[PDB]
Amino acid sequence: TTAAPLLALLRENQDSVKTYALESINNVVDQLWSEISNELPDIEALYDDDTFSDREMAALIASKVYYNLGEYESAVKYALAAKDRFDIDEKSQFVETIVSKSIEMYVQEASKQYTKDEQFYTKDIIDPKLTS
Amino acid sequence: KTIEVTAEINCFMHLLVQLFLWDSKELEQLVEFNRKVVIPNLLCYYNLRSLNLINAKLWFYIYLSHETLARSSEEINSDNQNIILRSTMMKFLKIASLKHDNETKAMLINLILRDFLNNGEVDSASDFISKLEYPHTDVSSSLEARYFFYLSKINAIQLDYSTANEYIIAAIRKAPHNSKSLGFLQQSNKLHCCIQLLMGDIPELSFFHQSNMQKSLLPYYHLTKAVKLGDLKKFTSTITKYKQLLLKDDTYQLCVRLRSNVIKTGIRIISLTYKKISLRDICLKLNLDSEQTVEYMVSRAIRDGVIEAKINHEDGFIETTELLNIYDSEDPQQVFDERIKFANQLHDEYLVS
Amino acid sequence: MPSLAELTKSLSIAFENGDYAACEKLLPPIKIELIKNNLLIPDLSIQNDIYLNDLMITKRILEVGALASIQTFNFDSFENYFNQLKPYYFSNNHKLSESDKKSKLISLYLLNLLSQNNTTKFHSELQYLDKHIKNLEDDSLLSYPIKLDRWLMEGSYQKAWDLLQSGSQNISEFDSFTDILKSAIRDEIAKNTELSYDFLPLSNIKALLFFNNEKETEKFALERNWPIVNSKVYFNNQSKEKADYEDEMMHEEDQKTNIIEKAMDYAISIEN
Repeated sequence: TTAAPLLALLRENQDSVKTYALESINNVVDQLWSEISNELPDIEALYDDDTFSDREMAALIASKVYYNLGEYESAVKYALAAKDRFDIDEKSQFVETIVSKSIEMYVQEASKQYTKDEQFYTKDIIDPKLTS
Repeated sequence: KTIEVTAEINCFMHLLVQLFLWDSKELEQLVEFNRKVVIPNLLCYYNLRSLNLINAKLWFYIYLSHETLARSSEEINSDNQNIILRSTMMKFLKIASLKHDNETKAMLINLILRDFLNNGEVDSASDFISKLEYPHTDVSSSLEARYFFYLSKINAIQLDYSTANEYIIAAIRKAPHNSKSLGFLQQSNKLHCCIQLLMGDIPELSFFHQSNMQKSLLPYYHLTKAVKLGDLKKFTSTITKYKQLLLKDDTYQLCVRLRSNVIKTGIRIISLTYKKISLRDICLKLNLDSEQTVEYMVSRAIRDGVIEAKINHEDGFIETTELLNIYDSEDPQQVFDERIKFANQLHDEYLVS
Repeated sequence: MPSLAELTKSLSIAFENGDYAACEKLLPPIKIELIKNNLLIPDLSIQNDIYLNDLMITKRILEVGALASIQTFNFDSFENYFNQLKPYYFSNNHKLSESDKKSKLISLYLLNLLSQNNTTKFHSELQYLDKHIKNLEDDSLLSYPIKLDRWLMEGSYQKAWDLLQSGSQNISEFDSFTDILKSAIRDEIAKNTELSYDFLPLSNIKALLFFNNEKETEKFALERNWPIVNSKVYFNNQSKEKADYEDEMMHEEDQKTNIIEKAMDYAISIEN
């Protein structure tokens, strides 16, 4: 169909419009991701902002959008950042694949970090979100 | 238990093929049951292996009857049915692999792409184009031809004539299997004929005599003559008469896009010629095209690349070069680069076989 | 129209009486009151537009907003309202969304696609409806953009100028789009002017460009690069001044060399 209606409202530029467009956006991101991709700059900007109220939902959407493109690490950054709305004791096929990718990423940092100091492990000193 | 579950899946597939037009009475009456067998995650349930015992062509036939506002009969006016189905096919793509299981993969992208072409936008199209490209050794001859058929239509809209020209020619090659001697061949043929006209002109119909009905052949002859004579009046009339065909294909835009080529072709036929060219002689030629805009049309011609010529309007005479002599324009170099690609690419696949 | 004591009714009446500036301020708080609730959409529960919280509230506000957005001269705002409204009509929902206001809205959408400088997008929108040929001919309003596009397709600088000026809607709210459109054309003719030049009179360039001021033309002749003496424009030949050129950026033989040299190294690697 079209996500062009939903996105029109995102550009109106207030709190209510951000939240409605977000909660709509979560449901059918995956099929309509194409259209949404162009507004991915607004979504990331909302991300590390809070002039609106949608941040953790914005990170969530962005993860879903990134996913559908084929940028898994990019999606992974934002899935983490979605924080309280992202949970690994809840599984969909989507969830399985980015937890998998989050471990790979963690593996990569850990190879490098062992060689560097062999008690890296005795503290967090790597990304907290990953560790969690 | 195991053997019985595989058997269970064969029986649902089988049932689903039977209850169509193919092997049973009328597809529309039957549609609701065909839809019950798909829907409540029995399609899902099929994941013993990949979808390649049921095919995109089949999912196409059930879904079109359900919904298209002309077979449904404006049954509903919403694409609620397709939105769930497109999502579910999208959901399959994620868990699909590309390296050795792209039998399910190409088929799902075919069904999704199709729906955009039926009703959607040419904007979102770009992502679907890039996703599609996956080996053409995994899918049947029938399935390869359909994949090319849809890809070629999509490429035409973007005005990539050349790419579609290659895919279409490959598409309709041989016939070890059906829908390359049937109705599907005629649909391909019409779209190929259109793409060549778009490039410049089609002036061969030798193949088409034998693989298309008489009703198609007449409109093919009328178009090629209009475009070759350059005559706009015959071309316009050809669209006017075969209005029913252009509507049918669902692409009345072609008429709008091609008409511009005809007026361009007319200006070309009589080349640049002599070193100075008289206004009158050219005026006569442009008068045919449009006769109260001699100076504007000739100006438009130069900017466009129909012609290149140099003008004085304080003398009102046209100056030209006439070039029929083909010195090097990177032309050996181009040959070599192309050949190293041609030899390697061909070479590797042939070697694997 | 007039208030029954509700936000849509107050907005309809406010638009009618002028007050286009008031309508722009108001539209935000009205959108917000809706925004919190399950609205903004015809919904997925729709079966008829008869009952509330469906298509009818959303459409009346959209039709008024688009029309307002042109008066106010906000093309951007207009893109948002167009973006909802075109899907309401037919792309997943119904076959109507739009009444007698339809013709005006659609005539503005055809011109908006044309004005962004895409024949291809203009054609795409028509195909999408599959209602193309009947709508485009029957409505008088629709028939001016199709005339415009046709004239674009054919060429006809002179025809195109004529359609645009002579029409009813140009006075109205095609007015808005006139400047965008004009800009598209003025760049096409300038690039044609240097390349097919060699000499031309100042009077000729004025007339072609359809300039209403002699002085404007002289500003414009200088602007493109074209140096002038009186009653004449002169050019630096056939490669300059408001083609690409008069802005010096191009002309080389090093890129070809590189590609040739890479092709050798790639050829060598295979053979041995």
